[PDB]
Amino acid sequence: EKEEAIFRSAEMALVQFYIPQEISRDSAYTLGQLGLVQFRDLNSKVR
Amino acid sequence: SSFYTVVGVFIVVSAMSVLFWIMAPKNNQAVWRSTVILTLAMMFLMWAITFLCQLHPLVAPRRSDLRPE
Amino acid sequence: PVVSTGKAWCCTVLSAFGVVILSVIAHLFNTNHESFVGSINDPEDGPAVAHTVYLAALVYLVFFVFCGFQVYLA
Repeated sequence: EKEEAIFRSAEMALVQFYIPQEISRDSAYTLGQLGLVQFRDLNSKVR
Repeated sequence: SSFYTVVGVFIVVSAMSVLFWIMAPKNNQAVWRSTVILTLAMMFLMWAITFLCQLHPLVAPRRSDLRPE
Repeated sequence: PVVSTGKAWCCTVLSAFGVVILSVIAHLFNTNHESFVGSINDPEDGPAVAHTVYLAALVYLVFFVFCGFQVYLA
């Protein structure tokens, strides 16, 4: 089922998360305990 | 002798390489299929370059000391 | 004893490769081989110089069993 990705690269996908504030501090641990999401910076050009 | 020795060994190794493309295991499939086939190629090419240049040599050894026994 | 961590292993490995290599060198001096005895500037007597290499193989075997027990203390 799971591909090999040693001849070429693995196939990626961009995923959008709508997270409520009351479970925002909770779901961050769930996405940290599984280490397979690379977040990208949406608040660029903000000091 | 026989330059056709190299061609015969080439036919045997190129038959054993195509036979392993359809016999490699499914789990680490591209690692078996590229390590095993491409080491037969380089192991063949080094033997073929070493077996040639001794097929029809231009230079003979001398060995000036060589005890007569 | 000795330091027995960096000084016993450094002698047991050297003595383990001292028995194996000198034995086959003495064997290839025992039978005439044309690579060990084949030159006019080369040892002549043949299997007489196998004796003085075989004794060094035995000396390295003595060092091997003497330093192999000194790591067996722990």
